Formats: sequence, structure tokens, C-alpha cells
Amino acid sequence: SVPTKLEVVAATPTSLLISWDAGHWWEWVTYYRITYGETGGNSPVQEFTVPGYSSTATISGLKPGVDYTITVYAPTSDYGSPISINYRT
Amino acid sequence: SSVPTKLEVVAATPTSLLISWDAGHWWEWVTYYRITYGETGGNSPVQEFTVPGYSSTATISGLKPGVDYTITVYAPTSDYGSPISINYRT
Amino acid sequence: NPYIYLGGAILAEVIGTTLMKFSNGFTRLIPSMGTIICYCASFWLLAQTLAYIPTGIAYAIWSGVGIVLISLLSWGFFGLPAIIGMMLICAGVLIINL
Amino acid sequence: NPYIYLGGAILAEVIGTTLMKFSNGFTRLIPSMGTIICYCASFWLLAQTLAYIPTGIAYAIWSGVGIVLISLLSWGFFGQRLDLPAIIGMMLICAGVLIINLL
Ligand SMILES: C[n+]1ccc(-c2cc[n+](C)cc2)cc1
Repeated sequence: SVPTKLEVVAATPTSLLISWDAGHWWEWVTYYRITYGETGGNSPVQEFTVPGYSSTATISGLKPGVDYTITVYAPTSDYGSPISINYRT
Repeated sequence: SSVPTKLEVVAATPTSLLISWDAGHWWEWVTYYRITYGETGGNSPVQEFTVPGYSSTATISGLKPGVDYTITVYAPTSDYGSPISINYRT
Repeated sequence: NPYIYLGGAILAEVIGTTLMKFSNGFTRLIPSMGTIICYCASFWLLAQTLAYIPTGIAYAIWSGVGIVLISLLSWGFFGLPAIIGMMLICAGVLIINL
Repeated sequence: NPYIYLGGAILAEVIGTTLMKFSNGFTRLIPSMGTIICYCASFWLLAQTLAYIPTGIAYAIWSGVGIVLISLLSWGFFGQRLDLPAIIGMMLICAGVLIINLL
């Protein structure tokens, strides 16, 4: 159910500004954890967390041309499966 | 038999002061000390900021050099003791 | 006066526990903040109302109107000895209230 | 043991309330920090037993004993104020509590 609609608004060779639909007031979670790592897997992934009222987040420090996989987890799996997508800088 | 005690200026600086005070005994420790600072001449209001009661030190910034100021460390209420106030010229 | 804040702390705790049953594991941000605000207020309310009235009385009174009001608004929109027993403690408050 | 890990939760709250009178409106450090800690302990143990103990049983047990426990701690830690006549009101408040949970 939440989060819903994970897409990339702006894109730099080294950065990605992502956004999602945080739900709607009474379905606002307290936080979303965002996981971004290389689409391959030669190294582990990176991960941070964003407050639940926020629907957007920035991802800095990426390598140009490399494809990445971004996942936005809810606080728990009860709010639905985590939405994940793919993008190339 | 009041708190806080011994309000002194540890370090100084033209634009910043570092102060401390004797928090007293453990049963005399409070939850938040509020601290007020302003000009000695008194042609302005009084800046105020709080600080948790488990710290005996507080740092103030944004002062104008050369001016004489008056610092006063308060308590949550007026039951713990009279507030200690001192002076210092940056 | 002192039995106004005690009952105000009762309403606060009841609203907190109900906003907790609405929210999940403190995840639903809006009612999660409600529970924190309701609690932080109610604890600051009990801290101030315990200095006035005897504490074992503010205790007893709270456990009374607590389940009394929690089951009062239970039949409100959500989910016999409970109606008369309500008036029983309610009269018990009436012989420890001003 | 569920009923005994409840007893830790009820006594932690019983201890914490008498410290809240010392908290002085949450303005005195050590009693102010003391009552939030004691209540955190009560939280930890109640939820530990709610997985085994039914609701109103644990609550009315808390009620009667809690009215009893701190009222004797108040008759010793501090003393007595009393602004009305019947002590038995709290026992029949507790009774009114006992007959809307259990009954
Ligand atoms: C954490 N905490 C919650 C509620 C109370 C409370 C005390 C007495 N009664 C009767 C009800 C609620 C005390 C502490």
C-alpha cells in the first residue's frame, strides 16, 4: 500500500532526487528507509532513512554511467512490499 | 544553601563566552537551567536560551567585542534559590 | 480545581491509548505523535495533580474513570454488569470528590 | 510467571509515581528522570505479559493493588492531605472497577 509510486524527478551523473507518495495523513508512516546500491553486487548497498512526513529524498555520491537499484522500505512489511526501481545515470 | 552556585567565566573571546556553575548535590540537580544575557547598559531586551540540567556548562556566541555584558543563570522555578548573575567585558 | 486536572489527565490518557490502538507499532506518524503529545501532557498533568490531592486517591479515581471512560467510548463507535458497575465507582468518586 | 512479570510492571509504576511527587513538576533532575525510567520498566513488563494474561484481569489487579501500594507509600514517604471524608470510596471505586472488568 505505502510507499507508492517511486520515481526519479531529477538526475545528475552523480546524484538522484527521488520521490514517492507517502500515503495520506492517517496512513503516513513514521519513516521510510531508502536503499541504493550498484545494480550488480560487487560491493554491498548503501542505506539511509527519511522521516515519514517527507515524500522526497536526495541520493548523492554516485558513479557516472553506472546503473543503480533503489528501494524504499516502509518501517515494517505490514504496509506492503517495498517498491524498487532501476535507473542509469 | 541555594543553587546554582559559583557562576564563573571559564574561557572568553571577543564574540563568545564559556561559563560554568556549581550544580550542587545530586538532589539539588534540576532538569533545565535557563540562561539570559544582555548588555550592561540596558538599551535592549534580553536574549534567552535554555540548556539541559545535567550539564554545568553553557556556551554563548554572537557577542560584540569590547562591550560589558551581564549574564544570569536561572532555574526552572523560584524555589531552588536566587539566580546567580555576574559581569564580564569582552 | 484539583479534580478537574485529574479528569483532564484521564481524558488525555484515554485519547492516548485509543490513538495507540489506531496507529500501528508507533509507525502511523500522525496518531503516533498524538500518543506522544497525549502522554507527555498527561504525565505533566499527573505530575501536577499529584502534589494537590492525596496520591492514592488520584490513583483510585483514575483507575475508575479510566476503564469507565475507556468502556464509555468503547460503545461509542467501536466494539449488564458494566453499566451498573460504572455507576458504582462513579459513586465511589462522589465520596472522595469535594 | 506471567502474573509475576506483571507484578514487576505494577510495582515499577507504584515506585515511579511516588518519585513523581519528588519530580517537582518534572523540574527536579533525578526524580524527573526517575519516574520516566520506572514507567519505561512498567511498559516493558506489561507488554511482556499481555501475550499471556487477559486484559481486565491484569488491569483490575493493577487497580486494587496500585490503590493499596502507593497509598501506603504515601502514608510513609510523605503523609496525608485528604480533602473529603470516605477512604472506603477508593475501595468501592476499586469495587466498581472490579465489577466492570471481571464482570
Ligand atoms: C506510566 N503510567 C501510566 C499510567 C499511570 C496511572 C496511574 C494510576 N492510575 C490509576 C492510572 C494510570 C501511571 C503511570
